[PDB]
Amino acid sequence: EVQVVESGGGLVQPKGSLKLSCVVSGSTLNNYAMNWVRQAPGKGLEWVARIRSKSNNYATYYADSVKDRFTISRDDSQSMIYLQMNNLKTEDTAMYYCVTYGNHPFAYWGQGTLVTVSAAKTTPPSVYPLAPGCTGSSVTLGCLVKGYFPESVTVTWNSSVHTFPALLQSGLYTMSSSVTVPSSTWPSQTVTCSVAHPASSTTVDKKLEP
Amino acid sequence: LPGEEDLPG
Amino acid sequence: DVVMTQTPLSLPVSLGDQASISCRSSQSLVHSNGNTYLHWYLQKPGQSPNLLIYKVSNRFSGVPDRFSGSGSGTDFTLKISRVEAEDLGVYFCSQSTHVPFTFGSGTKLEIKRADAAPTVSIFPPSSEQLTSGGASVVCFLNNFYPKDINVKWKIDGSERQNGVLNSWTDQDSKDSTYSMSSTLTLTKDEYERHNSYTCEATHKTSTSPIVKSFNRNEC
Repeated sequence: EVQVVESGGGLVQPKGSLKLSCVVSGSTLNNYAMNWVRQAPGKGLEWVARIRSKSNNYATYYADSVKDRFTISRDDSQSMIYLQMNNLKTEDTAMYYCVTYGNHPFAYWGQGTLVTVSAAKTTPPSVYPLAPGCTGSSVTLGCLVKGYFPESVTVTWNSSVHTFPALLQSGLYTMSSSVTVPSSTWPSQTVTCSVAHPASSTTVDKKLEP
Repeated sequence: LPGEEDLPG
Repeated sequence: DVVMTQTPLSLPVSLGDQASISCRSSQSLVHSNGNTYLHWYLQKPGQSPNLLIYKVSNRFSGVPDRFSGSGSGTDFTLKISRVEAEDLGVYFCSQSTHVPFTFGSGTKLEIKRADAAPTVSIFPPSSEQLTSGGASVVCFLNNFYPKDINVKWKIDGSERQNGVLNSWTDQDSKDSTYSMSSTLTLTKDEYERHNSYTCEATHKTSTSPIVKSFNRNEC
């Protein structure tokens, strides 16, 4: 089986540069085209660049959105593919996939390498309780997790839980989580949201009170 | 494979 | 830019039923060499896309025979004969006849169930947030179907557009509903200047909005 593996992703400042690499294993020679396709968070597939085989004079092609900021190449003596990105924009933030195009179109993909183009620094979230009251048989509580970087917090409640995908708000992430308990259980039993942001070394345990 | 690129010259 | 237009963009399905997805190109995908380089991909959540069908109707090795492609010129259809849980995800059509290579927007295959109105609740800014000089007002709209929904924020009766952030869950594995969070972020200055805060949700289940509100001065 042909295996594809991308690498080189990470955090880069706007206007910055980044080289991504790709290796194809379990392949026969280098007589096939290679592509890069990207996918911005919650968006579709965007073809970015194509490099053809030696037989096709290693011809290169680019999406208009990246042309003359990106350059693609290949080192066949190592079955390596490269994508050099220059003058990165916040809009270049995406998962970047290396994809084969031999007999079958876009047949073999890597797991992708994540490129985040941002000016933000690693920031703890503010954790805010969302409690009713200014009832019914069920009561809904929540926690608002605002202004953090980089991505990925975990909210745990101490399952009728909803975890709302994080979104960008002024260059930082905001998410929320809701929980629904019988009205007989809160505020008689303690309900707590525990928010962990590993990158900033934080755990907030927020007791919800009326 | 992946084999030869199945697109025209 | 050969535009690849998929119809519908969201496709509710009952498991065991047939499904069809339309893909149309802005110009013919027939090459001079007689080939038509039109392809279909399935992308499951948190995964790379998998090739299903290439050159209109050729099934890729390992793809079940319940998937079939057809069409010609500018007009193409993927059919799934009896949808399985494994088949749920986003379908993309792809053209490679013309450079730049382009993709359709994606058709999300999702579980059909009965329409359900959201359970809605509103929350005032926390004392913690207010101490810091901000004031976010939050509305949860939980367990509704279908996913399409209009949330309107009103301050003292007038609509508000700025500072609103909306986030939707993916379809629930158990009850097949969706939920959404809407957050209006104000300054403490604006917050202390107004009194009535409302979130209004209109969903196809009713012609009347679900209205939830509070008065700052009562909190």
